[PDB]
Amino acid sequence: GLFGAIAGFIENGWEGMIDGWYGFRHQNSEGTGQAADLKSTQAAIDQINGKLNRVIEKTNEKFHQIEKEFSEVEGRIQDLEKYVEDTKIDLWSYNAELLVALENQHTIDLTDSEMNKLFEKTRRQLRENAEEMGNGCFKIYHKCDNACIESIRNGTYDHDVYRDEALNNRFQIKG
Amino acid sequence: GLFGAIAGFIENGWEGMIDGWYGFRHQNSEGTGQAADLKSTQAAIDQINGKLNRVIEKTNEKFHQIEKEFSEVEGRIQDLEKYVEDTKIDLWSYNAELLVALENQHTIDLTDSEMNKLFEKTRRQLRENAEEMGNGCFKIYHKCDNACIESIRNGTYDHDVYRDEALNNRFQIKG
Amino acid sequence: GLFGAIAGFIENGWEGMIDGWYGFRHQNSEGTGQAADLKSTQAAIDQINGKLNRVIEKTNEKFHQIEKEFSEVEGRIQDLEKYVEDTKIDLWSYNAELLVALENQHTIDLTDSEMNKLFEKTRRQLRENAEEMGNGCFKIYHKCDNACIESIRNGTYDHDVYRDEALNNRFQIKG
Amino acid sequence: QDLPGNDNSTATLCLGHHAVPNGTLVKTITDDQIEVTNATELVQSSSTGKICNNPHRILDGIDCTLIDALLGDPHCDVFQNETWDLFVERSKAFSNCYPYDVPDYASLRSLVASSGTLEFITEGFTWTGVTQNGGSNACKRGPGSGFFSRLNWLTKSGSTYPVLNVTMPNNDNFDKLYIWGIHHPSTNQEQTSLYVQASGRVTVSTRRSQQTIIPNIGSRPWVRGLSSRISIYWTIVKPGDVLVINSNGNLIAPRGYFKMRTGKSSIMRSDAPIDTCISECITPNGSIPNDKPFQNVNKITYGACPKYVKQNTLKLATGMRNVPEKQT
Amino acid sequence: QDLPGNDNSTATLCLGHHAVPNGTLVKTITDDQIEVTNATELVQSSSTGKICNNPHRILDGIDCTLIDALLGDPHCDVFQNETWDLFVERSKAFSNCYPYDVPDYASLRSLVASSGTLEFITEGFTWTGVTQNGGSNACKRGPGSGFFSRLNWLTKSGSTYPVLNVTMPNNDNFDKLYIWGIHHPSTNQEQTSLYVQASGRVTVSTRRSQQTIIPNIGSRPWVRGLSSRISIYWTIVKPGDVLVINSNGNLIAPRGYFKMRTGKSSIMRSDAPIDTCISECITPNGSIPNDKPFQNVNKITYGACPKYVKQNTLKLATGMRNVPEKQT
Amino acid sequence: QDLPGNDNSTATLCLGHHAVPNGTLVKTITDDQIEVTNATELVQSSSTGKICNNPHRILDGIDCTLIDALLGDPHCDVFQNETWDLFVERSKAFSNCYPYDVPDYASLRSLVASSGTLEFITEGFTWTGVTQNGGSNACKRGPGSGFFSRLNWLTKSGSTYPVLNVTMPNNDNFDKLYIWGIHHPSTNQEQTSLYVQASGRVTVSTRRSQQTIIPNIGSRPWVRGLSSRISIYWTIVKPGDVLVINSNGNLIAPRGYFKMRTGKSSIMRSDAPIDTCISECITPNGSIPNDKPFQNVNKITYGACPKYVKQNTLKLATGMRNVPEKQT
Ligand SMILES: CC(=O)N[C@H]1[C@H]([C@H](O)[C@H](O)CO)O[C@@](O[C@H]2[C@@H](O)[C@@H](CO)O[C@@H](O[C@H]3[C@H](O)[C@@H](O)[C@H](O)O[C@@H]3CO)[C@@H]2O)(C(=O)O)C[C@@H]1O
Ligand SMILES: CC(=O)N[C@H]1[C@H]([C@H](O)[C@H](O)CO)O[C@@](O[C@H]2[C@@H](O)[C@@H](CO)O[C@@H](O[C@H]3[C@H](O)[C@@H](O)[C@H](O)O[C@@H]3CO)[C@@H]2O)(C(=O)O)C[C@@H]1O
Ligand SMILES: CC(=O)N[C@H]1[C@H]([C@H](O)[C@H](O)CO)O[C@@](O[C@H]2[C@@H](O)[C@@H](CO)O[C@@H](O[C@H]3[C@H](O)[C@@H](O)[C@H](O)O[C@@H]3CO)[C@@H]2O)(C(=O)O)C[C@@H]1O
Ligand SMILES: CC(=O)N[C@H]1[C@H]([C@H](O)[C@H](O)CO)O[C@@](O[C@H]2[C@@H](O)[C@@H](CO)O[C@@H](O[C@H]3[C@H](O)[C@@H](O)[C@H](O)O[C@@H]3CO)[C@@H]2O)(C(=O)O)C[C@@H]1O
Ligand SMILES: CC(=O)N[C@H]1[C@H]([C@H](O)[C@H](O)CO)O[C@@](O[C@H]2[C@@H](O)[C@@H](CO)O[C@@H](O[C@H]3[C@H](O)[C@@H](O)[C@H](O)O[C@@H]3CO)[C@@H]2O)(C(=O)O)C[C@@H]1O
Ligand SMILES: CC(=O)N[C@H]1[C@H]([C@H](O)[C@H](O)CO)O[C@@](O[C@H]2[C@@H](O)[C@@H](CO)O[C@@H](O[C@H]3[C@H](O)[C@@H](O)[C@H](O)O[C@@H]3CO)[C@@H]2O)(C(=O)O)C[C@@H]1O
Ligand SMILES: *[C@@H]1O[C@H](CO)[C@@H](O[C@@H]2O[C@H](CO)[C@@H](O[C@@H]3O[C@H](CO)[C@@H](O)[C@H](O)[C@@H]3O)[C@H](O)[C@H]2NC(C)=O)[C@H](O)[C@H]1NC(C)=O
Ligand SMILES: *[C@@H]1O[C@H](CO)[C@@H](O[C@@H]2O[C@H](CO)[C@@H](O[C@@H]3O[C@H](CO)[C@@H](O)[C@H](O)[C@@H]3O)[C@H](O)[C@H]2NC(C)=O)[C@H](O)[C@H]1NC(C)=O
Ligand SMILES: *[C@@H]1O[C@H](CO)[C@@H](O[C@@H]2O[C@H](CO)[C@@H](O[C@@H]3O[C@H](CO)[C@@H](O)[C@H](O)[C@@H]3O)[C@H](O)[C@H]2NC(C)=O)[C@H](O)[C@H]1NC(C)=O
Ligand SMILES: *[C@@H]1O[C@H](CO)[C@@H](O)[C@H](O)[C@H]1NC(C)=O
Ligand SMILES: *[C@@H]1O[C@H](CO)[C@@H](O)[C@H](O)[C@H]1NC(C)=O
Ligand SMILES: *[C@@H]1O[C@H](CO)[C@@H](O)[C@H](O)[C@H]1NC(C)=O
Ligand SMILES: *[C@@H]1O[C@H](CO)[C@@H](O)[C@H](O)[C@H]1NC(C)=O
Ligand SMILES: *[C@@H]1O[C@H](CO)[C@@H](O)[C@H](O)[C@H]1NC(C)=O
Ligand SMILES: *[C@@H]1O[C@H](CO)[C@@H](O)[C@H](O)[C@H]1NC(C)=O
Ligand SMILES: *[C@@H]1O[C@H](CO)[C@@H](O)[C@H](O)[C@H]1NC(C)=O
Ligand SMILES: *[C@@H]1O[C@H](CO)[C@@H](O)[C@H](O)[C@H]1NC(C)=O
Ligand SMILES: *[C@@H]1O[C@H](CO)[C@@H](O)[C@H](O)[C@H]1NC(C)=O
Ligand SMILES: *[C@@H]1O[C@H](CO)[C@@H](O)[C@H](O)[C@H]1NC(C)=O
Ligand SMILES: *[C@@H]1O[C@H](CO)[C@@H](O)[C@H](O)[C@H]1NC(C)=O
Repeated sequence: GLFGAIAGFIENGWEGMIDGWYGFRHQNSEGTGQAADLKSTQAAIDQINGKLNRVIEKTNEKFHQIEKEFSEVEGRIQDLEKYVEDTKIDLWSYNAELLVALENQHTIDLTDSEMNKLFEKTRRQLRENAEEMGNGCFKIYHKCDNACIESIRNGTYDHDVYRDEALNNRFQIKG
Repeated sequence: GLFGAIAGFIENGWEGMIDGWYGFRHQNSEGTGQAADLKSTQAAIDQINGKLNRVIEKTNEKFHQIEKEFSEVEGRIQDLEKYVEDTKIDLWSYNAELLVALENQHTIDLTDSEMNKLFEKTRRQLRENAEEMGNGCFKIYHKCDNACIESIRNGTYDHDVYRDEALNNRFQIKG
Repeated sequence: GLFGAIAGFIENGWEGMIDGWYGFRHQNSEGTGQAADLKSTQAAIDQINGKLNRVIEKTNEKFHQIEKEFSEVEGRIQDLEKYVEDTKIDLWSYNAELLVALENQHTIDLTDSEMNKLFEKTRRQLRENAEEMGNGCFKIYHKCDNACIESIRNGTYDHDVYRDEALNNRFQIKG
Repeated sequence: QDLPGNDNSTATLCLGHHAVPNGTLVKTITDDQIEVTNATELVQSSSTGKICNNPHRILDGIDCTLIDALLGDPHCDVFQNETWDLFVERSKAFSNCYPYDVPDYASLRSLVASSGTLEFITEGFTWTGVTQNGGSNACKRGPGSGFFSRLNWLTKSGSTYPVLNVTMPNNDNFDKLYIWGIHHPSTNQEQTSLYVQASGRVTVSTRRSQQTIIPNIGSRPWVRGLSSRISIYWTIVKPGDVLVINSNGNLIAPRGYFKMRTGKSSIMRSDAPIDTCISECITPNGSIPNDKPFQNVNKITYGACPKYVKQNTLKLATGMRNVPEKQT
Repeated sequence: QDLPGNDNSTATLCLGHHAVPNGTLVKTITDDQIEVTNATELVQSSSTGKICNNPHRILDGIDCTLIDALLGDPHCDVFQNETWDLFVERSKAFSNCYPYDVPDYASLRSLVASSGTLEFITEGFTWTGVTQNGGSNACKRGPGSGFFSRLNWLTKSGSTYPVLNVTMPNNDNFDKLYIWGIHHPSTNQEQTSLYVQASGRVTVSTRRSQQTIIPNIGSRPWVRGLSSRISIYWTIVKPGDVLVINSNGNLIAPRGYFKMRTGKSSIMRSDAPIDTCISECITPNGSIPNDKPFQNVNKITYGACPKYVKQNTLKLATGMRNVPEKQT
Repeated sequence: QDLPGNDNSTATLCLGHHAVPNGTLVKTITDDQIEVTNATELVQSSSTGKICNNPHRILDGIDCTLIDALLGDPHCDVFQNETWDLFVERSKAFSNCYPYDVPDYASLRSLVASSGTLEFITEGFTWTGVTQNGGSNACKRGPGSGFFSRLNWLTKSGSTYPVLNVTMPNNDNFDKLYIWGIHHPSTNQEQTSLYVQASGRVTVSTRRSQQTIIPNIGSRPWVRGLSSRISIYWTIVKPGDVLVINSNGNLIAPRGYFKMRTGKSSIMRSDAPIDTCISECITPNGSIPNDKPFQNVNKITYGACPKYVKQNTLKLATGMRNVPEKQT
């Protein structure tokens, strides 16, 4: 949508991920692993539910109204009774049709947003120690065991601890 | 608009570009050149047309309705016939005026988005070999002939092929 | 909101800042200081005022209308007079409630946008001489006195002037 | 730091989002079928088919319409002094007493319908000089001839129908609804046989208003053996006002007043079954749940109901775009 | 990998977007003139000035209004049994037969207008004891005096106007519309010359209803030589019901029934030319194209038309912001 | 290049945004209380309690309703030929002349209300054979018996009430509104004492229409000593048309015409004080400022007013989210 992460730079979703809406897959010293991110999953869910509750906020109640069905033909007054109701129905139908259209558009952009925000958040954390491979995967340039991967995920990763190892691996090489 | 590329970090448009909506201009070892990007141009056009068709989706038809013009003065019932229509017209006029306002705001943000997405996409591709001069132009730090510029444009640019040349040019220098 | 700067990567606002809406706080070898950015402050204010004026654009005037209060019980025609007005009020109340809801959502995203755009603008300017600490603060890697901080703020900072000092401080170190 | 930290390996971390094999298409500002992870339906489009008898007071009219219940057609005597939040009128209802017509039937039905009560008070009208309690074989009450329970057909006594001039003060603190009528004879002979004068006249008035109706002699279609008709009229008398009924023939006199109230009561024509279940929204197709914001069951509703909409389905996306990883 | 790249140069790649010299201003949530690359108009604001005669059946009323066509004013005899999707009534239409008034003209015009047919069936009413086919010099049919083709003016026979009491059963499976009337004489002398009784009375009824009208003697303004008037009334008889016409003077009798239908027909007052072209939307200003969503031509419309709006222009941006490079 | 000389150091630059200690909660698409830096109220919810007498012409009816002012009840003689943008009717208004009723009071009040003028022109009607200027003790004009200033009660002269047949041509280029009426006697003896004929009749007509009303004898409730009533009727005569009044008894004759206009005038029932201040929007609760887009003061309004809404508060955020340093 607006941010270009979902159905954008992240090529596709993972049907495999069943424990949350956004998350990580790694490949490190002990192998490969997946894990849902629960903060962005909750952020997306809370917003969509907020949106959802506002739309289910109170049906107004109506009691005695006008007649809306007639068996004889009466002319002027009955023509107006029918017209008031038909122009009421068309106005409410328009409102329903535009309401879900705006809402839907916003939900796709909102979730695109959260994906991209998680990406940015992980980028910022990794600092000079990783490079964006451009498909939503960071190449981390230093030995990163499973506890290292877990510190990136739970947000305690200290970049300094690996900055020299990473900068050597990343730049120095032979050019 | 929301992303700050159009009429933002990209100082202005190019009246010169007549073959698409977004695109590249470059200067390299072999001379200078311009070229529209057709994927982002199509993305922006398809969205705007989708938007456009939904707005032209079926005029509802109406046959016998109420009278809306009168030559004599009748009082109570005619006062209501006139009031039902006038409050109908004001409600539909409001809807038209808010509909184009929302739509228009969204179109300027949507196209701002696509520009910025193309920028991001090119950034990601160039990897460690270029630097953002901050005006929507990347300074590429290695010899890049016309076929090199073409591979960035058509998305096949292999950054590795030039990473050492680029990293030398970019960092080493004298500090 | 959509960009994740306000109430996002920037942990909170500064009640201390009273001279504008967005701005800078710095710590260098001469001291510390704060200063509002007036371009982004004006951008945010102008948009919100534009939005505001369109909503206060002309009350339409109405003169003779229908009766909306009755003391005797009349049946069919009075039931319709009451129904036309009640369905009018509900339609206008719906419009007001959706209008402020859309508007408000947009205002929080629009201001989130401006914050993030100021951040991006400063990032682009600093080039290879600073690193994003991930909380909206750049670590500048070179001696930056108060006139240096002022040139970043007023947009005249020449990165080249400090590129070698910065690149040495930033990379070389011991890895 | 350490000493020569030499283990030059790398790691890869990829961010992503879920996808479901199934997915649901929803409409958007820019596309009208875009597939999302999940959506929810906002249009309620199906009734239970039964009118739940709770929380509102539903009064099933069975084979009486509300006006026959009001007038007191013999077969509707069940309904006297009854009350309701919603009177349900059935397609099968039938009238079976003296042929009558009501000039603004539509307003009288409305008026009573939303008052919500048929509570009748009898008042001591004194008709001097005429015969009371007239009835007819078309309005059989049991074995005998009868008439509407709430109306009183006056005819001549001996050889005279005097000019009736009665009054009934509204001394209470509420409005009083009076239902009265006039009898249109089939023949001039009938007019004189019953009311002596060859032209009746009924004038009912208060301080604020007056109605004078004059009968209309002539044959109408045989309805339950009769070509005559009576037409029904109504007068509301406000507190402190006074009713004066003045007639010189053909009057169908009131027996007292229905008391009017102000509430949430209304009437609904429906042949749906009433059932014991609790439901706030009633539609002539049966009750429907007001959990969704819009409904497509019926434009006629009573109670806390969703807004009727022309559309039968409107799905609100509740999840991200679905970009599957195959689709299995 | 590769060998010494002796020269080590740089390149510049810049991204950008188009701009047009011209551009169009559009309204926004935050600005009300922002210039964009391109926009499209959503308000249709101009008619062709001609009513296209396709796809709907347009019936040009020429100098007849629909009620005169219905009653059968001589000069409107062209329209008998005609049909339409849209009857167009012209400002120039004129009546030119016996002076009449129609108590609820507005509903009778509506009623007929949306039925969409003037198909008349003649039925065998038998008036015994009166003279039929009365006409007048104000309703000239050819050289002679005449009257509305669909009505039948009865007067006395010799020295008597008996009490007419006729019946006509609706045995078909459709509704039958009957148009009848009453003649109001100018003088009491006129009343007796034509109908003998000094006070007429017309009662038309079915099982469901009745109307009794009594004439009103007195001079009105001279209209085509006459101070008298006839007033028009209508009765619909449903399948299985029965019409009973009972009168004792002043009746203008029906000659049969117009048959009613249910369709998309309506009436429109317009002096726009009809032309041969196909257009779904008709406005009294002429047909307009329903390609745009909203229109500002006229609030009166028939067919698939854009929603009328107060605004005369609403531009939907279809392109990005226009940020050109030159000066102004 | 630039030569550092000696210092080796770093700086920190942080970007941020303001926050306020206080803050205001606003509704959103996704949350319904989110706190923002600042908001503004869009619902005007309070009146000044006084109707400003500027810029519209407010006419305070004091203790006259507009129909009594029109008819010319003695105590309303203040209002003759008066004009208004808004006639304010007070709860205290009372009638104090001959008991009258107006069949479509509601339309006559509307009709006059929006014409905005009570300018009366007297025309030379010549009633030959009847007594003019009748009045009553229930409509005291000063010490004497009187009647409505704009109506003329005719009674017999000597022993005859002839058949009145008068005409008044509309020769001017504007519509003329005529207010006339009929007197309903309490007794047949009264009918003959005043109008000789035992049954009156009033027929008022133009080329386009006619009304015939026949009186209705009978007792109504004593109102200012009387059981009789007069009912008010109105006829508009268009340019080039002609009024013909024809009666044979019980006519309350017009004395000329009110002239009608077309404007922005209307009527409002309110007991709010009029005051000297300028305000475009009037509500029966007093004037309200139309600076905000919506109002919750009253659904009845006159002038440039905000749209009435059910909500009493709707705040539009005018600032960013409030994320304070300590708490809120
Ligand atoms: C949806 C619909 O059917 N609307 C009808 C209504 C309903 O039938 C009615 O409201 C049910 O309560 O009837 C309307 O017509 C009535 C009207 O013609 C009056 C006379 O003016 O008569 C009613 O029928 C009577 C009949 O005349 C009596 O002899 C009999 O004793 O009772 C009958 C009713 O049960 C007509 O129904 C209406 O005005 O309300 C026409 C609507 O189109
Ligand atoms: C927009 C508009 O002009 N509305 C008028 C209509 C139209 O003129 C009419 O619908 C065209 O079909 O007329 C309304 O008034 C009619 C009403 O006064 C009746 C009598 O109650 O008479 C009509 O004129 C007759 C005239 O009386 C006959 O003598 C003559 O033979 O034919 C004339 C019609 O052609 C009035 O037009 C209406 O109620 O429909 C008033 C609307 O304001
Ligand atoms: C909100 C409201 O009160 N609506 C009433 C109105 C208003 O009272 C009226 O518009 C004020 O101008 O009155 C309505 O009823 C009137 C109606 O019954 C007619 C007769 O058909 O009489 C009016 O009262 C008269 C009374 O009959 C006269 O004897 C007396 O000289 O003057 C009185 C008026 O001042 C009733 O008010 C109406 O139809 O307009 C009923 C609304 O519910
Ligand atoms: C208070 C009272 O008078 N009750 C009478 C009624 C009324 O006289 C009658 O409703 C006035 O409209 O009449 C009752 O007898 C009538 C009944 O037998 C019917 C059945 O058809 O016929 C009436 O006489 C008819 C006669 O049968 C027809 O053939 C003829 O063409 O016309 C006559 C018109 O009067 C009877 O009067 C009744 O039960 O309705 C007896 C009540 O006690
Ligand atoms: C069935 C029938 O009676 N046809 C007559 C009609 C009717 O008698 C008449 O329409 C009833 O309203 O009258 C016809 O003659 C009338 C015609 O000559 C007009 C022309 O003005 O005058 C009528 O008499 C007038 C008289 O001319 C006036 O000066 C006088 O003041 O009043 C008289 C009122 O009766 C003629 O009756 C006709 O053509 O309309 C002849 C039809 O055959
Ligand atoms: C033009 C004219 O006739 N003015 C008379 C009126 C009218 O005669 C009267 O309004 C017709 O409705 O009558 C005036 O006197 C009446 C007045 O004294 C009232 C007071 O109650 O009484 C009327 O007679 C009553 C009588 O008082 C009752 O007890 C009895 O039951 O009925 C009688 C019915 O006529 C007086 O006629 C008047 O002031 O209104 C005198 C006017 O000059
Ligand atoms: C005026 O004309 C009408 C219509 O012609 C006459 O109505 C008809 O009157 C007869 C005799 O009363 C009715 O007959 C009875 O009908 C029932 C049902 O069919 C049947 O059981 C009886 O044995 C008898 O046939 C007839 O139904 C009735 N028809 C209609 C449509 O109402 C009326 O009598 C005439 N009146 C006068 C005074 O001339
Ligand atoms: C009742 O009063 C009305 C109005 O005064 C009388 O109407 C007028 O009657 C005369 C004679 O019939 C009409 O004369 C006609 O004038 C036309 C030209 O406009 C002429 O061509 C005819 O030959 C005829 O002479 C006059 O037009 C008519 N005016 C109006 C406004 O209707 C009516 O005659 C009186 N009736 C009685 C019984 O007193
Ligand atoms: C028809 O019946 C009505 C109601 O019974 C009669 O009305 C009443 O008539 C009397 C005598 O005219 C009225 O009395 C007067 O009342 C005033 C006020 O108290 C008083 O000042 C007089 O001295 C006298 O007592 C009474 O108010 C009136 N009541 C009503 C409700 O209108 C009417 O008179 C009867 N008419 C005939 C011809 O029988
Ligand atoms: C983050 O992960 C590391 C490795 O599992 C662990 O030591 C640390 O405590 C974790 N912190 C949190 C907040 O989970
Ligand atoms: C991209 O450009 C290079 C140079 O023109 C060419 O060899 C390559 O095949 C192009 N790829 C595509 C998909 O156009
Ligand atoms: C920016 O700041 C520097 C240091 O104060 C100053 O020399 C320069 O002129 C400033 N430029 C502007 C446009 O304020
Ligand atoms: C789809 O959305 C609705 C509303 O949020 C929710 O009740 C439902 O459980 C969702 N489906 C799944 C599989 O989460
Ligand atoms: C509800 O009832 C109406 C009329 O009885 C019928 O046409 C409609 O289709 C029904 N809809 C549903 C959902 O039952
Ligand atoms: C402007 O937009 C409309 C609708 O998308 C399109 O038909 C028209 O061709 C556009 N103009 C140009 C120059 O592309
Ligand atoms: C009108 O149509 C009917 C029905 O077919 C027909 O019998 C009648 O004679 C037609 N009359 C004319 C004048 O066309
Ligand atoms: C259409 O017709 C109406 C009334 O005939 C006129 O006032 C209006 O201005 C016309 N508008 C157009 C676009 O023709
Ligand atoms: C809050 O917003 C309104 C409208 O923009 C403005 O008048 C008001 O001054 C604002 N409050 C502050 C403290 O800026
Ligand atoms: C009312 O205005 C008319 C028209 O100028 C005038 O002739 C008439 O005498 C005025 N009457 C009063 C009482 O002001
Ligand atoms: C305005 O007046 C109405 C009726 O007089 C009253 O119910 C309402 O509450 C009042 N509201 C205000 C804001 O004065």
